Amino acid sequence: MNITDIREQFPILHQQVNGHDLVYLDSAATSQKPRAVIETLDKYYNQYNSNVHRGVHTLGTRATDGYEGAREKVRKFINAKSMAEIIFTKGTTTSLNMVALSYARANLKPGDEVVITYMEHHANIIPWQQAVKATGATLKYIPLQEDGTISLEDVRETVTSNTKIVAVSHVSNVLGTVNPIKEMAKIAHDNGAVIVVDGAQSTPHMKIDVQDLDCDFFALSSHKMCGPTGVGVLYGKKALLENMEPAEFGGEMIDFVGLYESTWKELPWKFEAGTPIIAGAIGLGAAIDFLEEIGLDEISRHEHKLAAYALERFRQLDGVTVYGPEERAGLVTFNLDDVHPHDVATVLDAEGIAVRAGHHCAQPLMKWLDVTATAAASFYLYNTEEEIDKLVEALQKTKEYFTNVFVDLEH
Amino acid sequence: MNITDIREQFPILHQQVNGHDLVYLDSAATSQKPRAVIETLDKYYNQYNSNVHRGVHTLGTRATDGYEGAREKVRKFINAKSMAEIIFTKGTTTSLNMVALSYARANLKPGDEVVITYMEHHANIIPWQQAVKATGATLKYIPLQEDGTISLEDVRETVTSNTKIVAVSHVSNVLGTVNPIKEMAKIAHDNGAVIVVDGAQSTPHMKIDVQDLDCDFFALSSHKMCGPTGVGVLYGKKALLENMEPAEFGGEMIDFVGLYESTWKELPWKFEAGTPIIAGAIGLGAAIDFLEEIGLDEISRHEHKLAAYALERFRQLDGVTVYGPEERAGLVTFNLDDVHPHDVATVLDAEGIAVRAGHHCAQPLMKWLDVTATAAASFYLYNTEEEIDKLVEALQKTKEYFTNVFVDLEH
Ligand SMILES: Cc1ncc(COP(=O)(O)O)c(CN)c1O
Ligand SMILES: Cc1ncc(COP(=O)(O)O)c(CN)c1O
Repeated sequence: MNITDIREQFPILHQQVNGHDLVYLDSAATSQKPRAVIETLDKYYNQYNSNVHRGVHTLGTRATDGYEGAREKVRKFINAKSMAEIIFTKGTTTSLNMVALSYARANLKPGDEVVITYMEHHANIIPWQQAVKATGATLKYIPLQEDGTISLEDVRETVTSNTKIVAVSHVSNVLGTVNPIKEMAKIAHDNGAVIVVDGAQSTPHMKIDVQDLDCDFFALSSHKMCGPTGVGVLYGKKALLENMEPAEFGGEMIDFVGLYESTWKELPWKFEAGTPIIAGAIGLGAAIDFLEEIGLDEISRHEHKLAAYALERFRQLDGVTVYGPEERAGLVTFNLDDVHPHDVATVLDAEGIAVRAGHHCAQPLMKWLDVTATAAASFYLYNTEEEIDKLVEALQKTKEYFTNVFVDLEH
Repeated sequence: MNITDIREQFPILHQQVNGHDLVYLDSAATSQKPRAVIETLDKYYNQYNSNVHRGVHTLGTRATDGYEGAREKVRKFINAKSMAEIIFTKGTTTSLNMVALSYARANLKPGDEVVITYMEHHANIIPWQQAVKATGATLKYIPLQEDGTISLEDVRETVTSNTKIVAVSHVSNVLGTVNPIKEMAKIAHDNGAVIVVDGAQSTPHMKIDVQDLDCDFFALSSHKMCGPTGVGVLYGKKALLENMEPAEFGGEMIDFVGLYESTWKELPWKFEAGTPIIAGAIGLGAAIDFLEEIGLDEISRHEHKLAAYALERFRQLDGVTVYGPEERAGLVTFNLDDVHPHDVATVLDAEGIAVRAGHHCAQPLMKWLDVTATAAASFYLYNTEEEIDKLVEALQKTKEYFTNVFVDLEH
């Protein structure tokens, strides 16, 4: 894995902001895209754009082959058994919402439990809150340990014979914890529940094998893994998707349409109303080819290196608190003691450094950590040790700068 | 309006298919895109891609300004009063579904009527069928005249004091009729109903002024008007959108999130769950700038010219039936007597000519016309009279070719 060679593939990194080299450490909000992806989109709009699934004219055929080819790339990428299990959506949020609407809201009665965890992104909270409100079921939260991980015992405790759904993140965007999805699936299934995995933060960073994880549903977002904006995937087990009603209706997903009643296509088209996201899906194909050429295990190893290096260098700074465990994905959430995270991020941007400050779409988790906001930095396959050095230096400098102003005003 | 200069802006047109110059007459399925659009997307991914709405770092700010700037371009383009009325979606289908879910399904009781027409695209049929099934309301269809237009008398007849929604297309993708939206809005409002306009086929082709039309909701698709794939808009009157619940839930659309309950953002963000379609929205901005530079009235005039020319030349061919009225948008649906439309389209493709054959996502309308399928050709700002000549010549040749084979087999 050569990082110089990889960085040469990302045009956006070769620029300055505020007079300094850009240092992009915001990949957990959105990743950057290599030439291969961008040029895939260009080629699509310049040469073979058309509507798909009609195949009566040449361009339409090319477009169709690109689009369904991309479906097959997604299938191999997460190791699903069939393309019928791979549905293209607007992104992880929409995917999770489809499950909550079409699965939860048709199969929850009073009595039923939906169990989430406290570390969940909002996409994996609000749909369930709304499903339980609409059906008079009840929502339960699996508690967290002191280091922000989840114990399987707490899981065994929370899920009972009344649990219909367990909804959890593979990887937390805030704590960087990697949840024990495979064991949690076995637990859920023992109690007769399905598991829905939010795989937004795992898919870009590590091999996903839905047959190994044994999850029922699994959601991911293109923009987090070098892909075009605007597109995501829902994987679901063919037997469950066969029994779910579509979330949206219109052309493309129907077979026969009468005045009053209509029948649906086979999977996957049953779940794709309207002209699909053609170019974004083909670009996502391109992103997958790119990551598979580097190797997901290689990417994973790289991320291990950067995260370990960052935890060490953060521990060398006084007055910084890091949240989450030792074993983690490639991100660090943190606060400078006595400086608000928004201020940290703005000062960091004056040095060319892009990080996130705020609630990270995890307000319940913010409350659990006992804070209003945090700062967060995330590494990806284009990041280096040098970049973490610049971050720690700028945090040192920020500490000095705020203290100096405080002391100055004190006199 | 110089057509040579405009065609120089569309790379995709400069190619051959099957040894012949491409002649793209399938814009009603999807339009092609000029350099300005494609280069907008390239610039986005090459220079300023980031997540939006955080504004703590430079790129994030640029991205935000691009995205919200695009919202303002949409607002000026359809003459809405406020950006709060402009919601970005996946496309027209999703837009119509949002209205059917969040408006219809919360405000229909038994007793209530939803009136559609027979000429509707499926996106504007199936959501309503499903809303009425879920709420025990009833669905009514406004009948068509002999030439496939709608009379205001039939409208006055169909809508009654029990009608809650009237759902209709501005322009039909099959008949090319332009419906009298403004008068139909007045009728609907007299009976205390809202009107939902499907503006997928009108928006690319003519000035839209939602204040003049006085519609309540209006839906359109980027890919039909030179824009990126994957993106659309829902316009709705601010007072109606203020009282609608969101269709999907997650990050970005919340204000405070508790364990059990959550509050929503202000419009428009209330209706945009998840990372939005950043690049596609900015590209759609670019498409709007492009069409406004040519002038929508100019585009409209061009389309009038091509459609009149096509109806004349079709009337010069024996054994072709054209459907729809004399006064029409820039498309012709047709059949060769005695040749199946799929065969017509495949033979046309061997000559480099792209047209559509099938049900056109309007099966009820196909039944009304008394046919299984039709062929359809659509003109746009890159099309010329020469292209219609090549189409009519190829249809003549196709007539001769099928007749010859018939006679040959007869001997
Ligand atoms: C862990 C996680 N889950 C879900 C989401 C929601 O993803 P999207 O905005 O692409 O729908 C995000 C967004 N970054 C995330 O990080
Ligand atoms: C008139 C009309 N209405 C609605 C739609 C549905 O649009 P989309 O596939 O972009 O959702 C189309 C698709 N071409 C259409 O032509």
